[PDB]
Amino acid sequence: REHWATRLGLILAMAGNAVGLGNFLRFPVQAAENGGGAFMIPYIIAFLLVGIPLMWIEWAMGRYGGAQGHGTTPAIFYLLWRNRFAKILGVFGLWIPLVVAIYYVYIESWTLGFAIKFLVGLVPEPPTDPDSILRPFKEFLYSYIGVPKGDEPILKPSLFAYIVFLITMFINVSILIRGISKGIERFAKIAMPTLFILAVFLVIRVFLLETPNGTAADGLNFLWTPDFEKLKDPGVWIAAVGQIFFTLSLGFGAIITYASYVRKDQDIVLSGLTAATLNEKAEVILGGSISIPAAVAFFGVANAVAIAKAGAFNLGFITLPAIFSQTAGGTFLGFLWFFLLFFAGLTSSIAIMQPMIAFLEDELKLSRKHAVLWTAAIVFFSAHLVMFLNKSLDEMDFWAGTIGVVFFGLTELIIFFWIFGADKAWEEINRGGIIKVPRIYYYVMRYITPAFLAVLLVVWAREYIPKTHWTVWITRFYIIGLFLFLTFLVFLAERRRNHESA
Ligand SMILES: CC(C)C[C@H](N)C(=O)O
Ligand code: NA
Ligand code: NA
Repeated sequence: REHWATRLGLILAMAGNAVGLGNFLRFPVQAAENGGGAFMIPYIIAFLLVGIPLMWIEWAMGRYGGAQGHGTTPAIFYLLWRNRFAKILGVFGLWIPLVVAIYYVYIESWTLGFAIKFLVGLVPEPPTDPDSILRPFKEFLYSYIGVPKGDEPILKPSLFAYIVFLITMFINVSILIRGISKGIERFAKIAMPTLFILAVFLVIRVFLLETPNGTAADGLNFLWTPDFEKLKDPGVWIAAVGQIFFTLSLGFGAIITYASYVRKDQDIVLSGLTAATLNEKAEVILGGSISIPAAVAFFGVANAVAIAKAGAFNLGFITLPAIFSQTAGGTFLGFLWFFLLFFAGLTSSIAIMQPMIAFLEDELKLSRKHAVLWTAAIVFFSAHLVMFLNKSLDEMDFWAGTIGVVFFGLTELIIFFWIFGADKAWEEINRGGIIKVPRIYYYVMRYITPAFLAVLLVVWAREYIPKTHWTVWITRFYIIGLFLFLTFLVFLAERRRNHESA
C-alpha cells in the first residue's frame, strides 16, 4: 500500500485537503449572514467541541483501516463494527465525497475560467451608481454559467466554461493518477505555499482599501465584534457547525482516506492538530480578511451583509471583482483572487475524489490508473446535471455537503467511540502520537459531542428542513441512484472477497 513520503508532505496534503473554497467563499458569507462576531463565538466553540475531536477520530480510523489495507468507510466501519449495516452506512463515506465532488469540481472550473479571463484582460469595464459597478460583473457571471433567463429552470453554460471544466477535470486527473506521494504530496508542497503567499498579498492590498463608505478596518470590526444576543438562535449554531464540518472536510470520508496512507506508527495527533490549526488560520485570518473587509469598505456594513445574504457567488464572483475593477491593476488583482481560489479548489477536489479512487483500488482491486479514470468519468458525467439544471448544485450541496456531513460525523463518532468502544478508540487515537490528546477530550468525544450533534440534527430536521421547485426531485432521484450504485459496488466487493477467500 502507498504511504505519504514525508511528514511535511503529509501535513500540506491534509491542510491542502481542508483549506479551499470553504475558506474564501463559504465562510465569508456564513459569518456575514449570521452577524459577524455573533457567528464567530459558536463557530469557535464548534471548532473546539466538534472539529478537533472529529479530526482526530477521522485520522485514527483512516490510519487504522489503512494498516489493514482499507482506506474507505464501507470497509473501515465494518472492521470497527462487524455488521452488514456497518457497510451500508459506510457507503455514505463514498456517496458524500462523490456527490460533493460533482459540483465542487465545477465551481473550481469556474474559478479557473475567471482566472484566465482576468489574466488575458477580458473583463467587464464598469463605466457612480453602486449597482452599475456590479451589474456588468453579474452579467459576466450569468453569461459564464448561463443563468436561466426563461421560465424554465435551465442553465446554458458557455462553450469556454465547459472547455475549462474539461481542462480542470484533466488537471485533477493528472494529479491523482500519479498516486499519493508523487501525485498529491508533491503538488500540495507547491500549491500550499503559493496559496499562502497569494492570500497574504491579497489581505494586505485589501487592508489598503478605503472609500467614502468605510475601510477594511470596518469590515474587520464587524466580523470580530461579538454579539451575545444571537447565540440563543439555533440557526447560528447550525450554520457554525455546518461550516466547521465543511471547512475541516469532516464527514466527507476524505480525511479518513488520506489518513489511511499514514504509516501505522506515525503520529496522527500533532499532525491532525496541525492540519486543523492551519485550516483555521486560513479560515478566520485570511479568508475572513478579504471579501468581507473589501465589501464593507466599498458599500458599507449594511450593503455588505445584504450582498452576502444574497449569495456566496455574489461576494466571490461578482462583488469582489467589481470592487477590484475600481482600483489600479484591479484586473490583475482579480486574476490573483481567482488563481488563489483555483488552487485551493484543486487541492480540495483531488482530496474528495481520492476516496472513490481508494475504494476502487482497495476493495475492487482496480489499478490506480483505471480507478482514477473511472472516478473521473463518473464525476464528469454526473456534473452535467449540475451544469444544465438550476438548483441541482444547491440540492447536492445541502444534502451531501451540509446535512450528510453532520449526520456522517455523528455516525462515525458513534461507531468508533461507542460500538467499537471508547477505550479502544482512545488508545487507537493516541498510539504513536508525538503528543497525547488532553484527557478532557476523551469525555468531549464520548459524551458532549454526540449529544451536541444529536440535538443539533433533531432541531435541524424539525424546524429547518421544512424551510421547492419540482426539478429538485430530478436531482434527488439521481443522487439516490448514485447511492444504490455505490451500494451495488460494495456488494460486488464483498462478493469478490469471498471468492478470494475460498
Ligand atoms: C468538502 C471539502 C472538500 C471542502 C474543503 N475542506 C474546503 O473548505 O474548501
Ligand atoms: Na477549509
Ligand atoms: Na484545498
